Amino acid sequence: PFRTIARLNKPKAGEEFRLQVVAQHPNEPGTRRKLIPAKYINEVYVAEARPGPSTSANPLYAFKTFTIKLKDTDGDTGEASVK
Amino acid sequence: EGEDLEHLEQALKEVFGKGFKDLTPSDAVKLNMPAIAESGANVPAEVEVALPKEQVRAIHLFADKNPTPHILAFMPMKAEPYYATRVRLAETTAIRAVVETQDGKLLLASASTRVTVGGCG
Amino acid sequence: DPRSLYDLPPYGDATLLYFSDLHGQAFPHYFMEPPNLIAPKPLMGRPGYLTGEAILRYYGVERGTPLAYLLSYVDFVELARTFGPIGGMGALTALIRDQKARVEAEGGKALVLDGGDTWTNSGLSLLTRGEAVVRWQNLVGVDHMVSHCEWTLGRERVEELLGLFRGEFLSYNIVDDLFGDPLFPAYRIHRVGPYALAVVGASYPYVKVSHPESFTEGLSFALDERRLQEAVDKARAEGANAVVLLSHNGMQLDAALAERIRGIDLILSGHTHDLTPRPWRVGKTWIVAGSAAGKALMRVDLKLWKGGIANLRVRVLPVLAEHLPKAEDVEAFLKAQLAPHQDHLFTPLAVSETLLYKRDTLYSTWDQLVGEAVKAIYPEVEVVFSPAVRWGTTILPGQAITWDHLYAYTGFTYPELYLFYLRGAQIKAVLEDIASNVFTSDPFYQQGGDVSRVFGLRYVLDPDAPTGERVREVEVGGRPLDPNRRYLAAAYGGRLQRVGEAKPGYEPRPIYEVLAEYLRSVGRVRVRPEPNVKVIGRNYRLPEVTG
Ligand SMILES: [Mn+2]
Ligand SMILES: [Mn+2]
Repeated sequence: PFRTIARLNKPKAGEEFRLQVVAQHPNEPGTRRKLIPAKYINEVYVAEARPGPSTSANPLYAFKTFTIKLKDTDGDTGEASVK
Repeated sequence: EGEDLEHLEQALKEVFGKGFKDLTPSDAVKLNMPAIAESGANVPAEVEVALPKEQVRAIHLFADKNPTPHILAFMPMKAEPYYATRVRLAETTAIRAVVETQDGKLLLASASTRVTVGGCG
Repeated sequence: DPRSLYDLPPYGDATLLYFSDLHGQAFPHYFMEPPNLIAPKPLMGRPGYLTGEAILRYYGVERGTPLAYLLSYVDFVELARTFGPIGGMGALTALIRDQKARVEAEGGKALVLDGGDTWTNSGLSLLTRGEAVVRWQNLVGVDHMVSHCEWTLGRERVEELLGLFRGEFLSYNIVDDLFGDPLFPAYRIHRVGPYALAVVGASYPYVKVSHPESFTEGLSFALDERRLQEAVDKARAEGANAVVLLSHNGMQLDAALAERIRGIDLILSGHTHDLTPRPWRVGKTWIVAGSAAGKALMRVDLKLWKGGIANLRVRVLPVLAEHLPKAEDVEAFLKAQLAPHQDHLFTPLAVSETLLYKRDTLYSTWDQLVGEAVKAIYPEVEVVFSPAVRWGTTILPGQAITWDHLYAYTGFTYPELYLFYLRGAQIKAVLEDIASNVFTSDPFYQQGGDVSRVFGLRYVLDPDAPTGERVREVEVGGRPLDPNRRYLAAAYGGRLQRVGEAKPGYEPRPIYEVLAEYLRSVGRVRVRPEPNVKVIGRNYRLPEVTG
């Protein structure tokens, strides 16, 4: 039902790090056409993110043990763990 | 340039309350976006500003020409203010960037992303 | 003059034998520079927009010289018979080998660098799927190359051709779609005596919007200023003294990057098909243009120091087959590669009575012939949209048009001609969309070639006017443009068919098949220069079509 991939961007002490989050989900706004039903992803455990309908298919998420959760219109939670 | 004051003010009132005239212009907030989008759906969007983590309240992005102006809402409680991301675009749209702070003032950052057709030359 | 342009004295430590936008032109032909390069008021007078007598005065080139024939359109017909044909794979290899022999005899390092747009848009290219062009590069000895129209063959074909390519392909912007990892190295450091020279590869960023998305599916070409600065900084940290950028982003976009990115000392610009006898200084970087169809080889002799390039010598060497030695190995290779296609590519179809040029910003004589060819076979068509591509050739008065010339003019991997209905409001919006993309004050917002030439309508253009006001007084077939009326349009090598309603009963067939059907039936063509565009505040120049 869900596919999640996570990777770090070796982190040096003091310097700021980058978190790369990518998930396999076909994001549709609903407006594109027969008409295609709207299905889009709408969080870090420190920072909460809520995207709208205009989101590309298989999107990238940038942030500055890690556990991430992503919720969509239907209800498919995307979880990925990285040291 | 893809400026549309009619559709932008409709989203600013239902989400925040204040319109386009109430927004204060800023130079500190930098919005990194390409001039011409390579794909109709796949469009990169980067936003970052140099200020403490505690001062950051909410980061929002809006599209003028698009039917649905709401792009994304990011609230960093402990994380540094940063969000490259792939978001859909309908046509030649100018993406607006607004940052919320504890002071009350709303910061501005405007950058246009052109959606055009051409040939291999 | 004794045409002693090739015989040059020793200079610097390094030498870069640079050439760009060959477009698979294997045989010596003719290529006239655009008569007009209309630019907005803040960009007027700078290299990349200079035309005619203005480009000759800027670099101090005398009228009637071999360099004047290559740089300007002035007296082109008169000088084309005098200096003979330009380009050709045989004449280009002979010049590269001769100049590499001089530099090595002096005691310096010589590097052969290609500036992209080589593998596609020709007769030799289409018949071998770009293979014969890659194999020619191995014969001459190309060290590095970039890409743009090379990707039109397909992702599988490019990866297959790169394995055969002996040289090293460099690109910083070509990254993966889902993550963003570079598939090709960003740079390469070469040892030039006591100094180290780094060559940074830069490919065209608007590749996905230029040609169909299916060819570059799963790739990102987008211009990354953060990744470009990182590649330059990493190169200098490894031990490189000077940084040279082999780019295909476009001379105007490269000039904007020269003031924004630190470390770059030299930019070898392509895509724009410009020519520079003297290097263009933008901030702390020198910019050298790569020409088109392999008509010129830019010899950039560099004197290096601890913190970059100390001084440089830029010499535009004219690739003239009539005055250069014979490279028999390349000639034997081309004869063997096109032995069964000799009776197809070189048999005359029609004899042209006037000059047929492709390069211009708004109107060219060749594109009027294409418009006349479509309207003769299909009389139902009201407007013929032709792509304003910088690549092509030039037909002299009396010279016969062959199949190889048709592949040199319309050598797209997608050459299908589409017949579709467009509303009057759409035609105006499309012309305004290209005008806002071509005549932009900021070089970042520039994409593709020039303004698309549409045969059938007449319009008044103002480049300094704002977006949605540039295109005015539009009239289709001697009658004003009605925004509600449905006009039948014909376009090839674009994306205009997606917004238009396709004609029922018609099947999309290649444009060169349509052109050859017209040329064989008429026998002779008399296309006179009649511009369907009126420029506000600019003087539209016209070349001599007789001689
Ligand atoms: Mn080119
Ligand atoms: Mn190009």
